[PDB]
Amino acid sequence: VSEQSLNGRWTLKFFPQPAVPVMTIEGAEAANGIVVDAVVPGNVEIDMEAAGLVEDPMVGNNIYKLRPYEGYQWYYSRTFAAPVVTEGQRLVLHFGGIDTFAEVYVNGIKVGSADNMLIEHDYDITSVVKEGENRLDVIIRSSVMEAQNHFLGTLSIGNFSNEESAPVRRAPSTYGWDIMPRLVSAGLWRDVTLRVENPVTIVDANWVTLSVNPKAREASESLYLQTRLPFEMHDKVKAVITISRDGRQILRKEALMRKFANLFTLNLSGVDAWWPRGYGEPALYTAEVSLVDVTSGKIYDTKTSKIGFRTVKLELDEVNGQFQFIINGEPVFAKGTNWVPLDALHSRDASHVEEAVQLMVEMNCNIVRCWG
Amino acid sequence: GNVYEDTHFFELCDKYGIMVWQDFAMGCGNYSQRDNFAAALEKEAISVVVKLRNHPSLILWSGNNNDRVSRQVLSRVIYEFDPTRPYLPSWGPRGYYKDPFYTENPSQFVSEIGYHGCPNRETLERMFSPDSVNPWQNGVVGMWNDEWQTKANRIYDDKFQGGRNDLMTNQVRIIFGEVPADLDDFIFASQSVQAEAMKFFVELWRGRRPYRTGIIWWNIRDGWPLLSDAISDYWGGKKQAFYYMQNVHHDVCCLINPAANGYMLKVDNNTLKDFEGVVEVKDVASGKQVFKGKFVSKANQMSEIATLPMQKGQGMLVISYRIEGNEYFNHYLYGEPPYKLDQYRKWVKKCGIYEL
Repeated sequence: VSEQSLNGRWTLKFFPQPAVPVMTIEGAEAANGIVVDAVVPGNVEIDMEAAGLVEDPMVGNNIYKLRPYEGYQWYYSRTFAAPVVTEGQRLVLHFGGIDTFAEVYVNGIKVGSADNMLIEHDYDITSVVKEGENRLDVIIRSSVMEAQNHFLGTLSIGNFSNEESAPVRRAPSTYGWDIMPRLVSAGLWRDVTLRVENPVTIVDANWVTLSVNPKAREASESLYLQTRLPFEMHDKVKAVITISRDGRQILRKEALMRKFANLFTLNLSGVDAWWPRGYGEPALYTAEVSLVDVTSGKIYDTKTSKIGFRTVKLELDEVNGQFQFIINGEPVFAKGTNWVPLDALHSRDASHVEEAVQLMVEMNCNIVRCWG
Repeated sequence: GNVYEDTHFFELCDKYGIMVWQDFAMGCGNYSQRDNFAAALEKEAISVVVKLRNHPSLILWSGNNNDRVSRQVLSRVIYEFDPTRPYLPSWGPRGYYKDPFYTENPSQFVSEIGYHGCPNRETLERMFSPDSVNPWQNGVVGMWNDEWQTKANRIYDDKFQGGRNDLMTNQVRIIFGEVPADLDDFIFASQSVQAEAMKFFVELWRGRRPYRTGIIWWNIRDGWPLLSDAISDYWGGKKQAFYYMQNVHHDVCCLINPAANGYMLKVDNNTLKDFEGVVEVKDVASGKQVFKGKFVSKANQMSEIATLPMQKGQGMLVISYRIEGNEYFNHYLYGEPPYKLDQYRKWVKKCGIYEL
């Protein structure tokens, strides 16, 4: 119903991490360090380069000058306005990417402890939020020093990957590889928003294609719908499923919500199969699910995403890379590129996606292996 | 069943070149299959492996036990913290040592095999009370007094007759026919059956190479003043099996193994070198010579020397072989049980190898 973006100007205070890692706001505010203006989404090296503290790591041997910052802490801080919350609604603080080990505080109350830079982090701050200036503080610590909180095995020492990359859940290339430099970095490298969810809301809408007949233009699509639904709203909410493409409507099915989870099967007709590049057309259909009150017609939540009617099977021969991809029942030849980091400063990956995908379009790639 | 020995044990096994087969601290029986026990065992396994993975002596980890502990918790500790040494997830009637249970056991590598032998007199006089040094309760042989039953070993003071101690009188009655009443004659009788049995097994494994790959006998030393199947007691007392087995544990050892129509004089080499020498086999009682020839022992293999003819009745042969001007000795007891304790004691004294 509402999603206020917390992206923009933040306050970044960085200092050398002492023997005891700083965990609370009091220690970060009392520590001696340097304070500059930060941009979220963004890496801490971008915020320091915008202040003239570090030189361009992209030129010469200047990449080695960012070495001492690997043992630094990073203190993001800002204030935000609190949206109105009615009875039953929840206020979720959504981090898209925390790099990496950080302690999140809302009005001085710890709301979460992030330890992964590859997944999202959601925190219900419905109770701790007050009226007026709501402080938001994220105190990140060094990812290199965190590797010493573990005891590694023999088979985890001496490999191509860095031994600092073994115990933590980060991108291995951020530590050094053959086609990417060592830029570990830190910071909210993705979007930070404030989502408001109604008591009746869709938790997950999983689409799965069961059968595809690309010739007769038919397909069977299943929907595993999981929703949060107060019991007073049972038998009073309906699920609206709409399958459309290019504006025209193909299927519309309604069903009364008697359970929080249901499986809706759809025997669609007049639809096209999603084929890889070359073997057909990438036929996409906009699929939408909405939870509507059966009396007042009010929409509680809506999930919209484009799906594709396709089936995938890997026929492996082993002894007797000895496998072949089968899409929609046909053996396809895979020819494409391996996708590597779009930027050592991963917060700028979003600005390169549009340009880099077109490189595979001009290359006529029908497959791309996102490198681990 | 024992704790984990500290570093020195392994430092000495490194200095003197003794390979170590460490068994995780678990004994006869199945264990729990649940989380809280596997967590306590994983913590122990990681601790002991990291502590004892830099000693060249240790060569194998083994769990004594679809067991989650034997075929998972410990295999996982070895897979991550020591991929260099192998991990292994894995007696009988205790009758005559020439019974088909031992002579026809197809195991290439036996890890536990022993025979009972009463300790020395000086150990008995220090263990039991003065009124309990003699084993026979109320003077009748076979019946053990309560102090002898206690140190067999019985965990709980359930007072009873027989059991583990009966193996001593049973095995002596098999080889020598009748259990002696005198204590000094009983000590010599039990230790001789233990020595002739343990020596027979090592000779049976070293002599049947390349099929037989090893033999780990039980055991070398006792941990309590006790009456065991070990070859030496807590206090220093080398039972007679300790000396019989010294001569069948040499790097190059000549030994006679039984055969159907006769015997077989063999030699075993536990080195990577070749050795030449002469071997002379005589009869202790009569004094005649059975064989005398030069043998060639190639490296790391048993070599058959000669086929000795069948000997009449009972007696003892003497094996004397010289290698690089050094004379080494062994023997072979031919015939079938029972024997006479006085005749066997005289055969030993003539052979002159082992004191009495």
